[PDB]
Amino acid sequence: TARAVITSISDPHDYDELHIPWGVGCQLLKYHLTNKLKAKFNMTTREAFSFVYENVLQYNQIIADLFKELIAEAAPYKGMGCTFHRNPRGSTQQFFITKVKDDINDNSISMSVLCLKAPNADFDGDQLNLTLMPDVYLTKATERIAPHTWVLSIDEPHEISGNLELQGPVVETIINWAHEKYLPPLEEWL
Amino acid sequence: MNLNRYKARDLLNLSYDDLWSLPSEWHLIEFDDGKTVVSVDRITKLSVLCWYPLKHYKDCPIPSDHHIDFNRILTDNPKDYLNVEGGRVTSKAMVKHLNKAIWNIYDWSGETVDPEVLSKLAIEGKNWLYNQTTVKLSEYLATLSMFDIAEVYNHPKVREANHNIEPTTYGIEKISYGKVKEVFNDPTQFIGNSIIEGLRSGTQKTEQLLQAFAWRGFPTDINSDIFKYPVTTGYIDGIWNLYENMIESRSGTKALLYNKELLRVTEYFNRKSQLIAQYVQRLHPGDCKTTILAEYPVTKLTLKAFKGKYYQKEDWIRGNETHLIGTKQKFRSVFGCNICMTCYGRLGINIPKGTNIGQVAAVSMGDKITSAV
Amino acid sequence: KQRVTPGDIVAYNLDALDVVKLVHKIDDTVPVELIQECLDCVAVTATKDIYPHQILLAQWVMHKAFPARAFSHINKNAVNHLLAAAQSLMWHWGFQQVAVFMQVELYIKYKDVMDELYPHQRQQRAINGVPVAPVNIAGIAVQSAHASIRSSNWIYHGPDRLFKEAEQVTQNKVLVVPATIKSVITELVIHLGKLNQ
Amino acid sequence: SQLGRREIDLTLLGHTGLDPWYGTTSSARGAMFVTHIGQAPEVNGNESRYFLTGAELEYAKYTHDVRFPEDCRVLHVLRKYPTGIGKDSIRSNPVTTIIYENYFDKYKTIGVLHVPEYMSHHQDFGYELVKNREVWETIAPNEMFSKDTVIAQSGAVKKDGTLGMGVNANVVFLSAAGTIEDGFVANKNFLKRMMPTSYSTAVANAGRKAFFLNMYGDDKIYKPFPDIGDVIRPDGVIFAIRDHDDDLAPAEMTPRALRTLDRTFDRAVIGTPGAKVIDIDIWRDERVNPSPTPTGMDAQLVKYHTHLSSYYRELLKIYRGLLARRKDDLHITEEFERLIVTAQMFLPQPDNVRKLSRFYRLDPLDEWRVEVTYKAQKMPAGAFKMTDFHGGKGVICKVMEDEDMPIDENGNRADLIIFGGSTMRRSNYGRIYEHGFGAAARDLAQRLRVEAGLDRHAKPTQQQLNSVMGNTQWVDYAFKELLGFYEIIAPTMHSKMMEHPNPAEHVKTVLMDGFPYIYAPVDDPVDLMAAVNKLINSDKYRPHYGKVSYRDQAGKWVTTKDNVLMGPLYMMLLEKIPTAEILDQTNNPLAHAAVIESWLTAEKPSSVPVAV
Amino acid sequence: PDPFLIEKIRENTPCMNPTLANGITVEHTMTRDPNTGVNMTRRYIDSLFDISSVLFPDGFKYEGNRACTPLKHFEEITREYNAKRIANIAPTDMYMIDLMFSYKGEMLYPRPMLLPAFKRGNMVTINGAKYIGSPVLTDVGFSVLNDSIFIPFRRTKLTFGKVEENIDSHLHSFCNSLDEMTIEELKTVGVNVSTIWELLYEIMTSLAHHLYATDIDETSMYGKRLTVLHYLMSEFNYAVSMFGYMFQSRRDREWTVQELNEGLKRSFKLQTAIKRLTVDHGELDTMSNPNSSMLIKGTSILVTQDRAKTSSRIIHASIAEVGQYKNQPKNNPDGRGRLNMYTKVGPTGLVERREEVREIIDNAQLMFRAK
Ligand SMILES: [Zn+2]
Repeated sequence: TARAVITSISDPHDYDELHIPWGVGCQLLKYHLTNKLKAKFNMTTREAFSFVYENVLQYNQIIADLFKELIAEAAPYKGMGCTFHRNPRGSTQQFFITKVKDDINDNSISMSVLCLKAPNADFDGDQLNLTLMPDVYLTKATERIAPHTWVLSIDEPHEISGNLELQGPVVETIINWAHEKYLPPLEEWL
Repeated sequence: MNLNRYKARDLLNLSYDDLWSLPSEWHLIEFDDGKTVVSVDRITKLSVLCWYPLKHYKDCPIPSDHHIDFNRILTDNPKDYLNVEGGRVTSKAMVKHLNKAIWNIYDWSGETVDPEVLSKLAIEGKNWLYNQTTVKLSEYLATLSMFDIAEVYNHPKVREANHNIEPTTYGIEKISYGKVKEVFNDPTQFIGNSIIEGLRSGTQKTEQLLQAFAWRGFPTDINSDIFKYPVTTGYIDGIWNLYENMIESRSGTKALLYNKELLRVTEYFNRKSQLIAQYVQRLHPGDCKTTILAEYPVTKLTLKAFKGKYYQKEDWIRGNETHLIGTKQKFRSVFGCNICMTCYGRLGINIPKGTNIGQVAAVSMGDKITSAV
Repeated sequence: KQRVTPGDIVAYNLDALDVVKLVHKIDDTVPVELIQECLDCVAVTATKDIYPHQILLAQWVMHKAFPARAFSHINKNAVNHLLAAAQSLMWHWGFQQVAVFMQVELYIKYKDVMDELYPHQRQQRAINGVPVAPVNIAGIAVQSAHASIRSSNWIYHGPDRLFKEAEQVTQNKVLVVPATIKSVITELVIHLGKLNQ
Repeated sequence: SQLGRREIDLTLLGHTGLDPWYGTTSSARGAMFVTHIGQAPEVNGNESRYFLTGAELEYAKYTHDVRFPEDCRVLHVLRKYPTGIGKDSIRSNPVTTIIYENYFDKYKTIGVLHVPEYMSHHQDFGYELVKNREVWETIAPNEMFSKDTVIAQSGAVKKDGTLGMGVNANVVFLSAAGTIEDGFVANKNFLKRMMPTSYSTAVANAGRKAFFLNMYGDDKIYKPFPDIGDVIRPDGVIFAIRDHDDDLAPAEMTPRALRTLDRTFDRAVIGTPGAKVIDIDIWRDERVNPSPTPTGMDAQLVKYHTHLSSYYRELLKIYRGLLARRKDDLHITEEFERLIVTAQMFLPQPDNVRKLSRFYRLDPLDEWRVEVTYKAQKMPAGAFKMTDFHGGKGVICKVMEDEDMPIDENGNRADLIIFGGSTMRRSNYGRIYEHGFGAAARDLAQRLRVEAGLDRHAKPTQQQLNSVMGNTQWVDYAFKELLGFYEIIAPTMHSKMMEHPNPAEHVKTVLMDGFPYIYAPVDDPVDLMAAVNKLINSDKYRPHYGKVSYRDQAGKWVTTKDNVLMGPLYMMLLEKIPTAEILDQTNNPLAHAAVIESWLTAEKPSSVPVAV
Repeated sequence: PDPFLIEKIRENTPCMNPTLANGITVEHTMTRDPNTGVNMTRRYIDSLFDISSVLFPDGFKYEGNRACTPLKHFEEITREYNAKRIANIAPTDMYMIDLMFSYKGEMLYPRPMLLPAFKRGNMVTINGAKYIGSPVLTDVGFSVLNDSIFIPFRRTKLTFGKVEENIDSHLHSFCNSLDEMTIEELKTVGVNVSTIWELLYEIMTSLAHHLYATDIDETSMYGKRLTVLHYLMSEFNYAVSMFGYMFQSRRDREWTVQELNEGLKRSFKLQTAIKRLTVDHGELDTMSNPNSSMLIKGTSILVTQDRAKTSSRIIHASIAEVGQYKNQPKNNPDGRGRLNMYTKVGPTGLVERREEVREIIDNAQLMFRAK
């Protein structure tokens, strides 16, 4: 139901979080914004459809607050359940939309930085499909394809698969910290 | 003597703002087994963050194997722990300690723990380790500049391996490569260099550093043809002859283009097996109690394929048995059932519930032949 | 034909049942009891075939709050509620001779102001070297409406107060057409043009 | 091991000669560098490279522009859409075509020269044509011009002969979390300097089937598309379209309903909101004697169509005037013939013959064809690719403010953060030499600014340099310092400007901008790492190697532990090249309509229990 | 920058060849002679028609070619066929010329024809879309492949009681109808042929050693013709070949004015060199340049002789002179891709050797080949 390139969430986040851009979330949640425009405001469906399509390429505070409201209505979940496919178990996972980007020029579905290994992290020329789940029945049913279902290795009996291992700079910043001549040697410490 | 004494679980019940605000000193850590690990604060702060699944179960013993520096054991003689190297922090090393924690929980309670909870605890522990290590370590950033090249380049043993080199495959690839290979593994020479400490931590490969800090040797063509004269210089001090730069131009792009074009042709090999392996179906745990056991000859190269099986000895889940390497052995397989978990082996406990075992076996066979080419 | 996105016409299946809000979007000075008197006759006319004069009179009115081209892409319970919503406005505005013709099953001084309210006119073909004046685009619509009202006889199934607001006497409750029906339709279109000018 | 000698000149490397240090970069990245150029659009901030070769003086000579083909004399200077003070007076005319006659020829051939405002060979990417002012003011209907005289150059070609293929950015090498899987941490003040320009074109057809809608206008005027110089609406709808219906004329053909766009049942054309309109070309089939367009709607179409028809009549009158003089001695250029075929295709025919059935690639025109060309600048925010003039490209993943960027102890603010650990993996070591030599040269220029009475990180005025250059004993010292710096890393420069007349202008040029420009040819007899060791082990010409303060992912001003060096890199922007229920919700319209109804009748649109 | 520094960089920079940097398709096509104003494509049409003049009957004679007016161009593009004048509003570069035939005097109907009308920088534009014309290599004389000898001709190119007259008529079309005088310009590479049977003599005597112990290098880009016009006008060459074959292989009988006019109408239509310019021509690709420069991907593209039909990729030191090594795309990665505009090219596109870099190139070629 959506298709865009991917970037990374290089921040404190959770391993199942999607940040959809403004233009994708305005055309995917059109019938979700129309219900809130017909319930909170006294708009008709024609004025609500004219209000959604006008602010597709333009930021306004009302659509952003209704996006935050529509994220906050999911009480037992972090957000709305989705399945983020990839055409080439770890190729289709389940995430939760927790943020809509306020920047209009940013047109990319930013994915988890620790889930970039079970699929191949191609930032250059890989568009990935997104499918919105209508109800919580399918959100419960697609829990079998999750970012915790590829952790255990399928090759060796008691091992964790190599898609959990950290990336280059985040390893090197721990190597610069832990492996450093900071303390005196043990026989001179005494 | 002045070594503080902590515990294995008393650091795990400590909050993050109190764990990170620990003193910087050589201390002792008491584990639930009969051992005691000597270590420093910056390594035990990283080891506690790998024990996140152990934080939920508060009656599980924590052995000495879970620490990063588990070789230093406080013994009776003071020379067994005075000058001992520790475990190297690797991108693979933080994963195996979370594996040790989740299988310590899976072995503490006897085979009654859903592994989905352990895998969710493993990905949550990796997430909490990431969210702690990026925020708390903001001043320890590895940099690279012009000064870092001029410390590996200016070593007198690396400059000796560039002069008086015999231009053959032996005099380069066994003498000049080895003369810097034996000093790249020396843990005394390069202290604090971003290239060498990243090479020791598995983030840099020595095969790309040999062609940079030493001579490049004998590149090929569209077909594998040695050009009878090697490249004289490396990539740090560049290559500016017509001959050697044209041979490196034939080695650079045309090899990688056909290492790209030969990976969509193997996509046909696995789909038919992936479709035909779906006839076998769901795997339910238990034991079929069948007296049908097939004999299989053991070889040294198939010992790692018997890593999880069910041995039958005098009426055993490992893959490190050096013995029993030429003896034909009777153990149970999937060819007898009245598919159970004991017959399939202990590889099946890493598979989720709603996953076809033949389909995941076809994916496991398919990815291994494409990871080589 | 003109393939609308599916799911949009479900929202127009839903919004047409919001009768009082669609009434009050156009004119907020409307008694709710008149809308309730118009809405208690939906069920009887629901099992009756809908004729295009009702659809055209419900498409001219409530274009300010409902798209007129959506009438061909919605079900019968939407167009019945839209007829009951338009009959309230045509009762309230003072056109009672044309408001009778909405809930129905089967048995010039205005030209210079209609050229001002509707300035865009249809270009005409000249006949033997004389420029023909352009034909007003709103007169063809009221002519198509007037040719559809007087096409057959009608039976009234609606509110009893509207049947005496318009001066009609029952002899079989077969609906008769007055002589000033084109003038009151033209006055209705002039009132709609002044409202949306 | 023949370290100091090089035996490859500029004629053996085709496009590899555009950058120095080609032998330090691997060939898999050396081919990616040449693949990346030719994919880079022209950005608004253009400058020559800080490290120059011979190639950038030769690539600036062969560019797409407007050029006189031969020695000619101007005959007629036509101009589309005449500008002035009137009522139908379109401002800022796009196209001005002159007509020349080839002087110094036996058969004096007649040609034409189109001078537009822009040129665009790529889709959604282009560039403008900066006119040469000292030649464009000379254009008269009796003037002599030489061969290869260039009006309307591009913006990358400077007046001195260089080419602007990118912009220099202060690059810091850190292992921050944003630089994961070829990621960039870009400065907000630097992304303003990399802003490409996009020229697009929208096409309208309103005839027998449909008419235009009343956008962009009040209740007194009818203006379906913006004029030349007018911006697009904040929602980028240009010429919305509503079908023909006469029964819905009190409903839809109303000044309220014509000014209101309904996003369903209509056909709008969407573009960029903030975008100026450059050119409008309208084609009219005026051979229908009833017009299906109603009265009062063609007030803006006829305004452009009459001004286009007068130009296409003046051109045909000029050709037919030239035909009557030199009968059977006319020889015209091949562009000039097709321009008159286009002029005869535009103008209407007499009624003695059939009318033209005009097409556009098997698409028939119906009485009106509006062709609006607009121009929009694009600010990079996310998923924009960049390249450092080597093989290492990456995607921007995080934008920070200017005060939340890395800064040295000298005051140099960083523009990008690049992970240095991919240099050993991808084997592109020319980046290291460019970074180090640029840092040394920039710190030399800033230090020489500090020894004089000036201020670093600021362009000095013309009255400060007239007092700095007045002391003769300091200009000689700064020239000897610059020559001693050129002796280290570029001995060709040290040989080619020891023979320097008027040395004060060189120091005045160095103290003007923040960098002394460096000629680094492809065959320079210098040792790279010996120059590195000469720069490190020296009291002068040593770059500032200290700690760097920045703002982390949380709110904190932290200072790094490592000594980090900041240096420039020539950057460029690149173009962007169970299950049965989920299948039944798409392959069955009743299930999709039930999902839409469950989304629209619910109390909460998210967290629906079950949808059928 | 300092102006004296830019002056010294200008004095220390070798200049590119302007004949190839500005475009060679705009050189070999649309170049006007200073005596008669005639494009080089029109002279190519004349040289194509004087070769096939040995198959014409007595009296029939091709009488030059004239340039058309834009009025006749407009009236011939928009011609009423079925009471509907199909105009095609599209930005395209075309121009019209006449063919001007004759038969014992008696000047017949002219035949209009469209021509591609290239621009500066190989910037032709066809039917609204911009395109780019690129040269091919065109091995001079004989083109040796790995299997056999192949000599290219303009009519047909081959890789090496009632039936007797059909056998003799193919040798009658083989003997004198393939003694072309543009090919004796081509066949001067160690070959002495003025007779059709001498060609088959020196194929099996002089070119006999080219199949087992050949002297070619087969991976070299030296000694090439660099044509842009032989492959661009291939359908017109096929049309003139079918015109000569209609004059020869069908009959040699009496010809009237109606049969010659019908044959000229059937052979030379309006768009003979136009129909397959964007379909099967591998030398014409789509222009997708987002930059102002034309040297990167606009005028510096070469097509090879097998890519034009829309191992041999071994190293050679000729790639450092004629091609661009370290400029390695995904289709021509061996260095036979881009053009390297510093190469010396003489008249008629003949790639010739450069003297000041021959020593290093010959040393590297001797160093490439040793076992
Ligand atoms: Zn079993």
